[PDB]
Amino acid sequence: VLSEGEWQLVLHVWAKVEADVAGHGQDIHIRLFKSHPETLEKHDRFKHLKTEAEMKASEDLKKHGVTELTALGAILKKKGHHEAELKPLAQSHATKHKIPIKYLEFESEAIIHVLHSRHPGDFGADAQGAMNKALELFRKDIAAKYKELGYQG
Ligand code: HEM
Ligand SMILES: [Fe+2]
Repeated sequence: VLSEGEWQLVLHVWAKVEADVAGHGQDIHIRLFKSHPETLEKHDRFKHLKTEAEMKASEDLKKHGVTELTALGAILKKKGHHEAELKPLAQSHATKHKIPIKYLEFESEAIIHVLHSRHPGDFGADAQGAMNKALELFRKDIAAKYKELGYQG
């Protein structure tokens, strides 16, 4: 369980994300797609963007990142009481997009790296530790939802 203070650290750096959701989403995908090229294949519809500049210039990829980040933020704000919006997410990612939990750990690494690069003064050790906890709680719970629908994560 996260303590109240850890949820507050998570939501404090999240307010900084919400200052530029589109830019954060672009930077998280570029980082994810550079670190773990297998993960850009899964995003088959962006599979052909070759450079960071092309990635930034994609309004489609830009909107996609805002959609994912908006969904994650709504989850984080529930501070763990998030079953209701995990269910539709798990169903689409399990049965449609086919995303293993290790891809989710890859994306969490990219989130933590982008949040650190962009807001170090608002994202130090206690905060990164609280965000790692939040995202692993998200991974744990959705892994469970995966199983409930069949097919492992
Ligand atoms: C914080 C974790 C994530 C959240 C909250 C997020 C959420 C979303 C949402 C809300 C959508 C739009 C509706 C959908 O089709 O169900 C979406 C689509 C998608 N997501 Fe995720 N996602 C996450 C991580 C990932 C990861 C790790 C991958 C693959 C490495 C991924 C791949 C996809 C793909 C391929 C689609 C469809 C994109 C298309 O429309 O071109 N998702 N995701
Ligand atoms: Fe994505």
